[PDB]
Amino acid sequence: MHKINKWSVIYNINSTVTRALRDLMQGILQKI
Amino acid sequence: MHKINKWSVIYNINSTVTRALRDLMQGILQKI
Amino acid sequence: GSHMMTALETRLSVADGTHAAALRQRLQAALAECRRELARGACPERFQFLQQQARALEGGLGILSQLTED
Amino acid sequence: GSHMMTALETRLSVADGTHAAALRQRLQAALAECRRELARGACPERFQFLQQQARALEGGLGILSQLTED
Amino acid sequence: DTSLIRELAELALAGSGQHCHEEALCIAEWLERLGQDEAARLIRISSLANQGRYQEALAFAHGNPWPALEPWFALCEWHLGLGAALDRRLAGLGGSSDPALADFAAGMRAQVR
Amino acid sequence: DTSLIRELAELALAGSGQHCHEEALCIAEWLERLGQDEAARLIRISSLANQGRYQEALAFAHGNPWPALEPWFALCEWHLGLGAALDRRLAGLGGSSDPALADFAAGMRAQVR
Ligand code: NI
Ligand code: NI
Ligand code: NI
Ligand code: NI
Ligand code: NI
Ligand code: NI
Repeated sequence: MHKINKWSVIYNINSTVTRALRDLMQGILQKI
Repeated sequence: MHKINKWSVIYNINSTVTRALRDLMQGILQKI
Repeated sequence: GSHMMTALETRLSVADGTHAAALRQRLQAALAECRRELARGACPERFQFLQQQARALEGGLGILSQLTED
Repeated sequence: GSHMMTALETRLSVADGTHAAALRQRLQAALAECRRELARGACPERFQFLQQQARALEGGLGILSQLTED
Repeated sequence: DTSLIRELAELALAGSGQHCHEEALCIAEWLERLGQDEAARLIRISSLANQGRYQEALAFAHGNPWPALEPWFALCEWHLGLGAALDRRLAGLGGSSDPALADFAAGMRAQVR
Repeated sequence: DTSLIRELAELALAGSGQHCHEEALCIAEWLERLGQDEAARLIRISSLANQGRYQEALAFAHGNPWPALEPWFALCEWHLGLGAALDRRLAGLGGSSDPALADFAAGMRAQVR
């Protein structure tokens, strides 16, 4: 369990939910 | 019916579906 | 849309129109170079190319104005 | 992720690493100016500021290398 | 310039949904001269579909080589009331390896069917 | 430079999900010096949550002024097995006027509850 997955916080979270999360991340970055 | 809505093609389409569509649009624009 | 159909629109929804003003200047600068080169004469192939480029730039300025108008 | 968690990664997934090479050069140029200014001396406030800036730039180069390594 | 080519393509896409059709079209034609065919095709289709010119947008579905454009053809079929064609297209997109295409298809089927 | 500030913030976010934690952190600290607090906070939280340091990421939930960061706290509560706290946070986000927040909440509740 010592090898951590990339983006482990959303490992197993489905694409619909991660897409909404990406939408929010990009909204923060685009405001810079 | 002569006054066309902005983004009329997805008028009434829900946010989950339009978000997937936006994801695909951005994927095309980011490859330029 | 109610809340930005594109990344550019989010960029432009920012308080100080720093991005919009900057983009407008770059488009205007490119359109002026384009008109200067057309004025010098250009071969026919280059001329059709430059005209399409000028119209694309004029279209960009026109869309930017509509996206940022209060 | 399997398919790009960020817009930048999509930009970088493009065949000719034109964007990656360009970004790397801009980061390296900014890091070199930063090191040159540190070398001249800077007051203490500016020094702490420049060091944080240099580390941010070195971090950016390190992330870019990992994002683009084959 | 490439940074500006991308910004003009984004302006055209944003504009295609806000009644700037002539402007979007001029940009798409120029993008095609530059070889940015997929982006030009996206803009052309969005502009036509957003004007309600569904049949003309659908002329591009024939042999369409860019899967990311498929949702636009499903939307066109939907507004034209072509229920069975819509259902076949959505069923096809359902198995896409691109999660956005698969989610668009499952979501539209769910909202529409 | 502003174009580069945005690119460094994007590099930090991409890096926070690919084990470049020290790098992401240096960028977040610098973004805070520049006043880009919301973006710095996003990077800090993503980096901590992606390292499994859920409790430290959750220290930022207290009085959190940026609703777009709320999904990260729900994810932290989820991995920490804090079921009731997770459910209250999701119920709160459900009524958000930001469709992405509302969809994230409804989707996670559906997948998790
Ligand atoms: Ni292990
Ligand atoms: Ni009417
Ligand atoms: Ni041209
Ligand atoms: Ni002209
Ligand atoms: Ni600094
Ligand atoms: Ni240094």
